[PDB]
Amino acid sequence: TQSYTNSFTRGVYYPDKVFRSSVLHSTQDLFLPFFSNVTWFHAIHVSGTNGTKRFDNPVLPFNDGVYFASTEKSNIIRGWIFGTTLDSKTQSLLIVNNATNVVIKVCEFQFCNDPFLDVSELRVYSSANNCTFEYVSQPFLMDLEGKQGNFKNLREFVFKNIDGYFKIYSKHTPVNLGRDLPQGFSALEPLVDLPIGINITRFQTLLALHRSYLTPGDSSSSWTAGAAAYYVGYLQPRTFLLKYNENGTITDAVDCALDPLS
Amino acid sequence: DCTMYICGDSTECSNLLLQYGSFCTQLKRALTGIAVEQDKNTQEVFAQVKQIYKTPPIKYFGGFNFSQILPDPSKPSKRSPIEDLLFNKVTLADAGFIKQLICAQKFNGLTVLPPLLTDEMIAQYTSALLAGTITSGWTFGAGPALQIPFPMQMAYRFNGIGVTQNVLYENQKLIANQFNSAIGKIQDSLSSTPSALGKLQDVVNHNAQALNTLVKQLSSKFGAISSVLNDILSRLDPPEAEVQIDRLITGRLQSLQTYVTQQLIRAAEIRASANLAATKMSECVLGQSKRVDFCGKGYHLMSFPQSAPHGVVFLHVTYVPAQEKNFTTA
Amino acid sequence: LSRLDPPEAEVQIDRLITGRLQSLQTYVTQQLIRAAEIRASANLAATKMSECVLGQSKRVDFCGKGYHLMSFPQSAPHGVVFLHVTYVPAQEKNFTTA
Amino acid sequence: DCTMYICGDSTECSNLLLQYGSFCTQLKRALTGIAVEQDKNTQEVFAQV
Amino acid sequence: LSRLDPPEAEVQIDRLITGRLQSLQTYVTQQLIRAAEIRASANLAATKM
Amino acid sequence: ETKCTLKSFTVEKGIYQTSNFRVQPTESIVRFPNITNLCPFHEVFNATRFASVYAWNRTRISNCVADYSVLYNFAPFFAFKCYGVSPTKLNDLCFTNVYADSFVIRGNEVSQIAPGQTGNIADYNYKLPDDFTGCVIAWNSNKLDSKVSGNYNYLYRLFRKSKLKPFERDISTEIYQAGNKPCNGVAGFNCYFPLQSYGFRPTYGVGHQPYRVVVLSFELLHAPATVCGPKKSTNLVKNKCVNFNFNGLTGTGVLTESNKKFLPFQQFGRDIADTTDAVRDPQTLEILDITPCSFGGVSVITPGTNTSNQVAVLYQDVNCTEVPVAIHADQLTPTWRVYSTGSNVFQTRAGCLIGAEYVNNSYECDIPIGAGICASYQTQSQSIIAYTMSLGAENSVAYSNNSIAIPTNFTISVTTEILPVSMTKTSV
Amino acid sequence: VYADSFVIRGNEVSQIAPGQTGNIADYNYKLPDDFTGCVIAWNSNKLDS
Amino acid sequence: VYADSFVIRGNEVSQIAPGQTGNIADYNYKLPDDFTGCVIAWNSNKLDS
Ligand SMILES: *[C@@H]1O[C@H](CO)[C@@H](O[C@@H]2O[C@H](CO)[C@@H](O)[C@H](O)[C@H]2NC(C)=O)[C@H](O)[C@H]1NC(C)=O
Ligand SMILES: *[C@@H]1O[C@H](CO)[C@@H](O[C@@H]2O[C@H](CO)[C@@H](O)[C@H](O)[C@H]2NC(C)=O)[C@H](O)[C@H]1NC(C)=O
Ligand SMILES: *[C@@H]1O[C@H](CO)[C@@H](O[C@@H]2O[C@H](CO)[C@@H](O)[C@H](O)[C@H]2NC(C)=O)[C@H](O)[C@H]1NC(C)=O
Ligand SMILES: *[C@@H]1O[C@H](CO)[C@@H](O[C@@H]2O[C@H](CO)[C@@H](O)[C@H](O)[C@H]2NC(C)=O)[C@H](O)[C@H]1NC(C)=O
Ligand SMILES: *[C@@H]1O[C@H](CO)[C@@H](O[C@@H]2O[C@H](CO)[C@@H](O)[C@H](O)[C@H]2NC(C)=O)[C@H](O)[C@H]1NC(C)=O
Ligand SMILES: *[C@@H]1O[C@H](CO)[C@@H](O)[C@H](O)[C@H]1NC(C)=O
Ligand SMILES: *[C@@H]1O[C@H](CO)[C@@H](O)[C@H](O)[C@H]1NC(C)=O
Ligand SMILES: *[C@@H]1O[C@H](CO)[C@@H](O)[C@H](O)[C@H]1NC(C)=O
Ligand SMILES: *[C@@H]1O[C@H](CO)[C@@H](O)[C@H](O)[C@H]1NC(C)=O
Ligand SMILES: *[C@@H]1O[C@H](CO)[C@@H](O)[C@H](O)[C@H]1NC(C)=O
Ligand SMILES: *[C@@H]1O[C@H](CO)[C@@H](O)[C@H](O)[C@H]1NC(C)=O
Ligand SMILES: *[C@@H]1O[C@H](CO)[C@@H](O)[C@H](O)[C@H]1NC(C)=O
Repeated sequence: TQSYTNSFTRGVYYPDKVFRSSVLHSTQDLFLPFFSNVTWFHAIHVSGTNGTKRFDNPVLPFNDGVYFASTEKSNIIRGWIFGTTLDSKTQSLLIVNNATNVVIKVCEFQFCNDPFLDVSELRVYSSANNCTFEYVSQPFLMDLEGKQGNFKNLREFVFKNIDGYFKIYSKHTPVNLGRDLPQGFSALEPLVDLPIGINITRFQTLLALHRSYLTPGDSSSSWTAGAAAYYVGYLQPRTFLLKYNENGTITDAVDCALDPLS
Repeated sequence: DCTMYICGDSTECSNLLLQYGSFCTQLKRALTGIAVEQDKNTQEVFAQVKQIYKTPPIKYFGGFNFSQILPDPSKPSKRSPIEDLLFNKVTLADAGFIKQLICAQKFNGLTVLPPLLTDEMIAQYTSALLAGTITSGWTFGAGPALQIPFPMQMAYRFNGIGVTQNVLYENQKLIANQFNSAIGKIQDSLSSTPSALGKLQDVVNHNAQALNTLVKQLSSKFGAISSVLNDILSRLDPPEAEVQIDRLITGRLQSLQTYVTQQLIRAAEIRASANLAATKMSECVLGQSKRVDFCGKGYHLMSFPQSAPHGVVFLHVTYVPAQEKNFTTA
Repeated sequence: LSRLDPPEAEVQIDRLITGRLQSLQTYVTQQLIRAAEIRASANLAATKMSECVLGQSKRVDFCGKGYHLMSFPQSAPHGVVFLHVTYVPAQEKNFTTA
Repeated sequence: DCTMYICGDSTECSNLLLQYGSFCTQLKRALTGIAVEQDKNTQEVFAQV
Repeated sequence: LSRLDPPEAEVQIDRLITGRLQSLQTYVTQQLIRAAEIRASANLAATKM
Repeated sequence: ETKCTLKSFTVEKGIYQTSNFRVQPTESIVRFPNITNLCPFHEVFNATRFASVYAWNRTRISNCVADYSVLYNFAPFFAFKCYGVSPTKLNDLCFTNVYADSFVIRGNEVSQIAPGQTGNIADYNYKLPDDFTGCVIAWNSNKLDSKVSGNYNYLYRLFRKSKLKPFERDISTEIYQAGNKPCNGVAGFNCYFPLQSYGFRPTYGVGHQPYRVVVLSFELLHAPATVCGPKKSTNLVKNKCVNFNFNGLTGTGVLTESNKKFLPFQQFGRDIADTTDAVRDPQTLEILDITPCSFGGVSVITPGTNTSNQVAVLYQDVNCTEVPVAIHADQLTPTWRVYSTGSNVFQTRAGCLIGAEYVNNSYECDIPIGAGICASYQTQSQSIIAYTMSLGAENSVAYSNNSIAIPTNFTISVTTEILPVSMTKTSV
Repeated sequence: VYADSFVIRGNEVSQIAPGQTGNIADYNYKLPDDFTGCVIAWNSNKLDS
Repeated sequence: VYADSFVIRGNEVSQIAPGQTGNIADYNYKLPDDFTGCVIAWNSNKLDS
């Protein structure tokens, strides 16, 4: 299913690698505007075995990056797909994680859906034809358990491809108690940066379809309500004025293009 | 200092700036003139007296209570309760007290020279002329101080504005009570008002903002690859660095020119205000002023100045005709 | 212009000319402020003439120190010098008043 | 306004000028001070009552 | 920007922009002095009133 | 120094500012990362299958000490022009990451690849951004990439729907519409193959011979630096003024173990001056605080030159218990330092004074200093004495409720008020 | 648009420029300082030998 | 007037200049930054082969 929500104030990272304290520095970049539209998405898959077929996967546009937020039990969401034109006519991205590993490729992948027959590989591409770049190492996401589901982890990702150097800004905020995107402010820091060289305007995600649960089905659309537990938001070039805490973190930042007061 | 503010400890950039001519000796002369001008402003405003007077050990002025304006020995700065209140009201930024984070940041040659008259002798000047004006009236503004009783001086001040002595000598208790109430409530007004020392606060804040903008101007590429001379001189080559550094320098020099040009105008304004304050002292403090609406509103009686951060505050004592009645005249 | 050639002489002349023009701008800007100061002093001197010279001034410590009697101005190079004649109460004696 | 007077609706020129630092916020502050100063002059001269 | 290419267009723009910015600086500097004079005259007029 | 800073052999009474004093660095410390594995540059430069321009090969460089001086024998180097980073002292820089892109182009377009260049290749096959830092190597490869029949191994695009952003690839085999006429893989008339033959012949003259080009892209933006030059790392010193060269960032100042909390991805720090305040030691991952030398202004307090030749130096806003006394040859810029800094020391809120002693007496003060202190020339037998300014003659009145003072005689006094009314009119 | 074509020696191929002085640039073909347009130069040793 | 004559490689023909750093420009022949005069360079492959 699909539903809408209000991003409130969220999606602010450190543009630069310079340490600041009690500084009101401002900077302009692909920032998620405050109080914007963030769209839920859900992959209903409880009757997949009883025929039916999922039939629930769109091609999310990527224009000027994508903001990502989700709450998975352990590893429900593993990776993403970027690129354009889908077919081997043009390249694509295959960011995907496993255990303590990440493998990403810029190879001309032709596919149709996003499964991997795991909870393995394949099912998400059929062309290792003219691959250009490969990457490995530590995964973006480190799971931490509070011994219960009340402390739902929130995994805030911001993706950018300005002249390569893929942005994987990530942070863990397990203080959530059930409310969707709770009121408050958090900073956001990168992990890895590497150019890929590709015109990206398509975006998709990977779900652990071989064993899925809690996927209600309905006809919710056009600003309706529906449980999806998976967030996507688009960035636009925005000037941001950031307050750096005396310790060095970010306490609060104000947009420069939303309200006259801002 | 142009050398440090323009080319931080870089020999080649100092050599590049030396060719610009006497373009910063003039800059130093301008700011030295501004500094000596500020010292002259303060000394001209406050040092209107040749001798420092002391208040009598007893404090009787015919019911008049000068406790809020006369200095108290209990406080360690020897300032009046209202004078100290003015100091507390003005959040001073810097005064040059061997600081060795905004002020400490300025390892860019932007130093604040402390004023010649410290705020322990400006208060002495204020107390001296207060003793003069409350024990000798205007007589100490002309020659030697002529010791006269305060009720007599007040009756003379009333005679100055066409009220005659009999009014004061028949209402002295009422006048003393009214004066004490006004002196009591002026401190409360200054304390509880949102911002009354707006002029002094703006005077401090304008200089603070000018210095902050000068500091922030140190990163403008001005058409250069970077705003750091050390990285430019580690990255480029002397000939290419020559123009690149020179371009960054001419930009920074123009930025400093803007600061000194604004400071010249601000100092001219502050000198105009200091001349106004000096005339105000000489007229209102050292005698009665027949100029209307000059020393406060209403008919003027006298004034008491109070030491204030980067300024002076007068306490104009004025006669207001209050409630009136209609009559028939011919 | 004897050493270089027009193509690069132009930009060299442009750099020299903008530097010299900014130098002249600085002089003119300082002269404007100095002339504003001199006009303030000239207005003060004109008021001083009108008040002290053309009559007695009751303003205290305006026309000299002490009670003012009259003044005589004297021409000076790029200025004026006043000779304020003032009454000073000089030596005094204590008394008893009621 | 420095942006319009200096780089008429040109994005690249606005980006070039942005690097010049706080070199026109100060310019705006000076003229805003002049404007409020003119208002204060008029009100101080006339509103004596 | 229609004729030249970014490399030399930028330096050309930089030269034009610094010239125009200094021209605006001159106007603001003169306005500051003129406003100081007008404030002196306004103070004189207020005292006169 | 005063007679020099103001061009006059005669100096009258007054306090003059001359220059500043800076503690000179003792030694230079370099902390380039402890790498030795030379990254492969020969494999990039001297290859036999240089990719075509339309599909430029991009090679990543990782932790390595790259000496940009052993590559001069790897290529003919027809042109080695470089951008903001200059190849002269390029071995003294530390890069976050270095990228080399290698391809082949024609002679007339060898200068076409550059920031903001518009044409066929620079717009449709390889576009460099305007802010691109790094530089391009170009040399003729006519002797190797020549075919008598035809060198049909290189390609380049000609037709695209729109422009191209910088630093990406448009490697694709589709059919250009070239109008409303629709085509489906036919590649017939009105629909031309975007890649067309790029054959090379040895008989071609200059401007048409193949030009194998490798362009190196740098990102020296202040960030964790890896690829670095062959600069020997020295021992680290604290609490002493040195010329640090941390990862290509030079400067001067004292370095203290800092209490900063640089996040793992943070390398350099920034105060509100846009200058580096804290740095991370790359060979130790320890955070260092950068504070400049114990500088300060110098003011010379002197009487008239025809009264004495003895002056009193007052340092601006600096306690005379640390650096003002600390002095050595080639340690402080003011070499006039023959002043003892141990005789006649007057600690003042305006910075300490050297050369004058405190006098308990207070007189009218001639040469202003600040904080209620002025120095003047006094006969002991002549020396400069700094004292507290005398506010005025102490006086007391005899206020009495019944007493009054009244003058019995007067004194007529005439004063002078010197008021300028005009300045020298001039015209330029 | 005006195209002028001729042949010159190698050492003087850069001599044809605004404000250049020498033999050809002063006696045979002089370009004005304010000249807008540009010069195309290529070797023709294979044909003109 | 002083003339200095030597021979160098092609990739380093532009290396001799005020403030250039490398092998020859730093170890064999360095020209000062304030150097006035100019350098003449031509290929001598036909003779020095
Ligand atoms: C995560 O998945 C990747 C494939 O998506 C796998 O990568 C293998 O890593 C091991 C590590 O030594 C190699 O020996 C294999 O050859 C890799 N396989 C492939 C297909 O490349 C592996 O399952 C995980 N990655 C790891 C463990 O690094
Ligand atoms: C993508 O991979 C395919 C795999 O076959 C390549 O297809 C052939 O590659 C050979 C290379 O020697 C060419 O001679 C053929 O013309 C290709 N056949 C086609 C394109 O139908 C293909 O070349 C690869 N593409 C790229 C850009 O490398
Ligand atoms: C490229 O690398 C090869 C090594 O694969 C080297 O080839 C040498 O070239 C020189 C010059 O002709 C010969 O004298 C050597 O005998 C060659 N060695 C080998 C092992 O082939 C050299 O570094 C480079 N060659 C070219 C032609 O650029
Ligand atoms: C593009 O160009 C290089 C150099 O021609 C190609 O060569 C290989 O690059 C990889 C690195 O990815 C090396 O490990 C190999 O040793 C190189 N040679 C061979 C024969 O594989 C490579 O295809 C591209 N390099 C990239 C993408 O980095
Ligand atoms: C990425 O590739 C897609 C391919 O569809 C481009 O989309 C086309 O762009 C051209 C040029 O603007 C136009 O014909 C249309 O906007 C798109 N065509 C179709 C058929 O949809 C897209 O522009 C490319 N991205 C970038 C940044 O160039
Ligand atoms: C979000 O989108 C829905 C429909 O797409 C619209 O009704 C709603 O007003 C939007 N809200 C915001 C804050 O943009
Ligand atoms: C900030 O720093 C102080 C002292 O270093 C510490 O007590 C406090 O916990 C810090 N706050 C954080 C880390 O949020
Ligand atoms: C300067 O010396 C005084 C007197 O010892 C001391 O109190 C003050 O702290 C010193 N300054 C600094 C910055 O420590
Ligand atoms: C080398 O540097 C690394 C950090 O990158 C660390 O192991 C240590 O500081 C150094 N080790 C040795 C053996 O020099
Ligand atoms: C300097 O002073 C000496 C003695 O005090 C005197 O003879 C001489 O004329 C003076 N010179 C000047 C230029 O004042
Ligand atoms: C100054 O006063 C105090 C004690 O009265 C002390 O510093 C010193 O003894 C005095 N010095 C002189 C020269 O009297
Ligand atoms: C004035 O009267 C008060 C109150 O009696 C007394 O304390 C004071 O000493 C008197 N002053 C003189 C000197 O007459």
